[PDB]
Amino acid sequence: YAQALQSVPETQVSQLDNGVRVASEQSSQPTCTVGVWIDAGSRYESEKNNGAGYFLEHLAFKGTKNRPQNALEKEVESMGAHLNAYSSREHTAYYIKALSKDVPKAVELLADIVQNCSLEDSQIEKERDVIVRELQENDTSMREVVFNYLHATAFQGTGLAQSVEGPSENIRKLSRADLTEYLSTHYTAPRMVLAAAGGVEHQQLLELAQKHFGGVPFTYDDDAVPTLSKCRFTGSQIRHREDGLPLAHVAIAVEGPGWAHPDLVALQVANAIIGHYDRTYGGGLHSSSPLASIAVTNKLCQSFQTFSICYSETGLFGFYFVCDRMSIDDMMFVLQGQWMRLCTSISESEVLRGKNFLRNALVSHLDGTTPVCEDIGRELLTYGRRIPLEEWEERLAEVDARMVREVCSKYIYDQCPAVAGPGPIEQLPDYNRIRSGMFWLR
Amino acid sequence: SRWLEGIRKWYYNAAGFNKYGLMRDDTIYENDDVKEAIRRLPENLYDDRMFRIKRALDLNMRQQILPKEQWTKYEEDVPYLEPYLKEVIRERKEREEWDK
Amino acid sequence: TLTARLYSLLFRRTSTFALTIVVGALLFERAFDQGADAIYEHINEGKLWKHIKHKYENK
Amino acid sequence: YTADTSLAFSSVAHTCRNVQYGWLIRNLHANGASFFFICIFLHIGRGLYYGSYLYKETWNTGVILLLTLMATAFVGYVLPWGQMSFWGATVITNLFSAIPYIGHTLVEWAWGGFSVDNPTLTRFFALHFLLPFAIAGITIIHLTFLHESGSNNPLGISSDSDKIPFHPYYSFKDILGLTLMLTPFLTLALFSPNLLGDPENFTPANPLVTPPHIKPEWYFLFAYAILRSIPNKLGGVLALAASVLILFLIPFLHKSKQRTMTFRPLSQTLF
Amino acid sequence: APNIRKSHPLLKMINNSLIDLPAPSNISAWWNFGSLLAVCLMTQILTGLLLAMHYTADTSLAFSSVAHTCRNVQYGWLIRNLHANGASFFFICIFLHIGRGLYYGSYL
Amino acid sequence: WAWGGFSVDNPTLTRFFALHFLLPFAIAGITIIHLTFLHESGSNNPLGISSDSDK
Amino acid sequence: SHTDIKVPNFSDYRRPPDDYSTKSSRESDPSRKGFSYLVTAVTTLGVAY
Ligand code: HEM
Ligand code: HEM
Ligand code: HEM
Repeated sequence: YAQALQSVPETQVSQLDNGVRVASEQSSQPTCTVGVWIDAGSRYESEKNNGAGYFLEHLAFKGTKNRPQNALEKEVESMGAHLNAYSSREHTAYYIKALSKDVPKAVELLADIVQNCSLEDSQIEKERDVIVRELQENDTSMREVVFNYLHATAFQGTGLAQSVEGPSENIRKLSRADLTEYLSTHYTAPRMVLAAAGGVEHQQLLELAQKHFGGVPFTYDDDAVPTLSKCRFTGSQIRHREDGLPLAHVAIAVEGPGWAHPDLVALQVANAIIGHYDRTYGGGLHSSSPLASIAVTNKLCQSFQTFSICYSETGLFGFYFVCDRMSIDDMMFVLQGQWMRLCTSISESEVLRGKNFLRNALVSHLDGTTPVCEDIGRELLTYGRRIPLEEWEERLAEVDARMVREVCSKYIYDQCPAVAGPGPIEQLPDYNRIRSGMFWLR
Repeated sequence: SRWLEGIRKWYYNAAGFNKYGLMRDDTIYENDDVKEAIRRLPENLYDDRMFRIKRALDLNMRQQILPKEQWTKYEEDVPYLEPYLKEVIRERKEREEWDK
Repeated sequence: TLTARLYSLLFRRTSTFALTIVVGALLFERAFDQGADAIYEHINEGKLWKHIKHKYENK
Repeated sequence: YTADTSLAFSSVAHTCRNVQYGWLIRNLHANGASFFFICIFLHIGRGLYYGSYLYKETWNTGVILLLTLMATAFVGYVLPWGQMSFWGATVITNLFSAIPYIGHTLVEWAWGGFSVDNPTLTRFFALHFLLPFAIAGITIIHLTFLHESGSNNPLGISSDSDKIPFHPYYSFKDILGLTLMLTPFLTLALFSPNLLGDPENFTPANPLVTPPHIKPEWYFLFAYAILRSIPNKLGGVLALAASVLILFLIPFLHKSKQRTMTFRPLSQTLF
Repeated sequence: APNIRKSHPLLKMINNSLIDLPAPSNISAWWNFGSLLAVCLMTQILTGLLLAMHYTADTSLAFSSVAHTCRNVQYGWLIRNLHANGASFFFICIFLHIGRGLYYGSYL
Repeated sequence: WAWGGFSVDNPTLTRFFALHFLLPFAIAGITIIHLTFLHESGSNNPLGISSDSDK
Repeated sequence: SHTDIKVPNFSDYRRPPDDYSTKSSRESDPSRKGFSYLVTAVTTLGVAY
């Protein structure tokens, strides 16, 4: 095992005279996946700019000036390659998966997109109504509105509070211009990363990129990367009620440290302890995760998930459960009790497993090419370089009990949480109560 | 000589249940009739009233009212339940009668 | 940074809080009495026996 | 305390001069009686004008609470056996005398034998000791019936729309009230102890000296008044009885289509 | 509700403790003491209260206040007796009540 | 301190009388709690085996 | 659509002077809780007396 890790090939990295960082992991696999990952999200938008990046995503594929829609689509389909992508609050990306016999072709396709989207005044107007619709579909997914609302209130009044898709007004009116304005402002080499994994050999990649990414920086701005305005967390709640729904959704959380910070490992290990449930499990005997056990014994919920979603300089460490109108309270009671237990009286027997369960994730985090690429893409972009499983190992292979406590309690104990809840939530006690559910009557 | 219409308007503004933003009908005490009555009320209205009533409890909870602008004007008060409440009461008196 | 020092050291742990509610009480008692008595007695000079005492216990 | 014509008055006095902090305890108890009525009177009020009384059962028991709290406070004031204690007992008790036929025989049995004397101080003391526990008993029933329905509120319209956990909030709220109202109690209790107490009740009871102006404690006056309003001794008692018992009728005299009278300026002045 | 004996906040308390209350069929006669113990209490409190109404609690009047209660207070003698002897009925019962529980493991 | 001051004398007859008058009501109070807890479970029975079979 | 919803402004309106964006709320609140709890700590204290 340790050897298996030790024998895992290093991930080549190198920046251009441009600013783009080109990294990759050579394997053998006849297939592979390459793509660019941008240092851009909704976080970077304005009150009037917000949604661009997304409006933009829906056009990124519909063709370039160098080769219109009918073609781009035809050329990719024709080579059996897959082009897909996404955009969060601080992180966007476009990736392709082909037979590593096409690094050069893929690489070119990529560039041609992150640099020359047609932005056909005629296509735009179409996607405009496609989103407004797609948006009204994202809506009934109470599992997502809830998180949005969480962020909303959690980081109320700041860039983070804005949802990645954006208001209908913005989408109804963004101009062919604004989109261009968003592209030419954030899609710059210094903030972008060209990553890959497969049978591809670094050099052929570099050159190929160094060839199609012919960007040139004049001034110093171009060459530099602007740091964002800090986001203020706020212990608060938001309740979107409607007994009209089948069941309720709840999400509570404290502020997170941020990528850079190490503790995100100990903290990542703690969540592995409370883990997650889901009525399709087979386990009233689930190892620890009493929250799950209890959830089963007393029928506390349909499911729940522990999460340490983080950003550049902040984040959200919390949990979210889906439950029936009548078991909302106990569930919250029992869970919120686990955080305390977590940081007030944890045990080695627990952390031991915690670790293992993580390591197994940590590894399956890299199952395939597309996913690996995702790490290189991210890692660089958010951490600075790449963290080898061999490393993550140690980092989280030396977390003892006392370590979990010290930290969890450092981030959870007597902190003013941020809760959000849509659906039939009459039974969810007031803030004050969930608040004083943040300190154990030790 | 003195319009009941002049009066009614006096009392309306006198009562003051509008400074809280709620219709006349939003104040009728919920005895048996009003209970049946409200249950027949269309959903549009039910939720409308529900919010109003809660927005009023909250003002009252804060010891603060609603800005003059938002005060419901006498002539715009919508008797949303009276029609219903009425049938309920005569439906009942019909039965209170037959059973004799 | 008293307030902050305070929280960290005294008000964070349910244990610590109670413990300073006591030590805090002992000190409050002793100080609050003297002070009150003082204020009281002074507003009444030469009236209390504690004041008239000496005349008959010699003086 | 000692409940005997020959030791009562002084047992109390002794309690004040000899029993450590005895003086304070007596004061608190005496003055407390008033804090009690002032509150019970503001409690009635609130209900009378938020139509809290529409919760009949919880309200009817409340009337029983008032009657009980009275009795216990009438028979409790005799105990110190001072001029008013005695004379008050003799005049107010003798009232039943008006009740035709089975009248005299009641009073004449109520207290000892022929007049407020030892055999009644005892039964009064006993009664005084017992009733308060009955108050507490019933007070439980009161809150039970209450809890059946929610608690009423100022705007008199369904609160379901948004309730709040008692403790986090109201516990704090009430404890605040407790101090805000308990401070005057003590200021009064500690600075003007006798502010509300008849001096004539510092003279050991003496059956050969009827004081001028025999009147029950303030919290009874309003009725003492309505009592001597109608001349015909009989009717007088009835007026008295009705002055309180009318409370049982309040729920049947409610006509407003609205519960409270927040939005009822007219009746508001009437109130 | 129909019954109007199972809906009322107070009757429902009684109809659930002295009626409609599920009791085993084979209950022994030893179970008759809880009952007795309770009525034993009602009795004491009564006779006592009624007896306290003639007592004086003072070194110089106690003994005779009781004596007087017996020689002067109508049916006073009976009341004292019942109260005194009742004290015993009380313990005899409470002792048989313990017993029954000790050997039916009621204490579990 | 229990009794009066230095020996069972007047100051204790009083507090005893008082105590005597008070406690019985506390008995009744608690007696309610007793029956409450009881009622939680059924009533036990001589053969010590589940009575549910027929109450 | 929920995306169309913002949280009103409590800024100034209610927030204590150590709370206005672009500044970590956390550096300033162990101080904020310190005060409150101090007030409570004092009451328990005064009350015991
Ligand atoms: C010593 C006896 C009494 C005590 C301790 C007592 C106690 C209470 C309590 C604990 C409440 C809840 C809080 C509130 O609404 O104020 C209450 C409610 C109530 N009491 Fe009493 N009460 C007493 C006497 C009375 C009297 C005399 C009346 C009747 C004339 C009365 C009428 C009510 C009613 C109607 C409610 C209030 C319902 C509402 O408006 O929400 N109570 N009482
Ligand atoms: C004056 C106080 C007491 C009274 C009035 C009282 C009353 C009762 C009542 C009403 C019952 C129900 C009938 C029965 O099972 O006998 C009961 C049950 C019980 N009491 Fe008591 N009790 C008293 C004292 C005690 C004592 C001293 C004990 C404990 C040592 C005790 C133990 C029990 C238990 C275990 C049950 C019986 C459960 C069973 O076997 O079915 N009780 N009591
Ligand atoms: C729990 C029930 C009670 C028990 C176990 C009990 C037991 C006794 C006992 C042992 C005596 C002595 C009888 C004697 O002189 O030989 C007594 C006396 C007395 N009890 Fe109780 N008692 C009870 C309740 C009460 C209550 C509640 C009152 C009235 C409020 C009361 C008032 C007295 C009085 C005045 C005496 C003195 C008169 C006398 O002893 O004849 N008793 N009681």
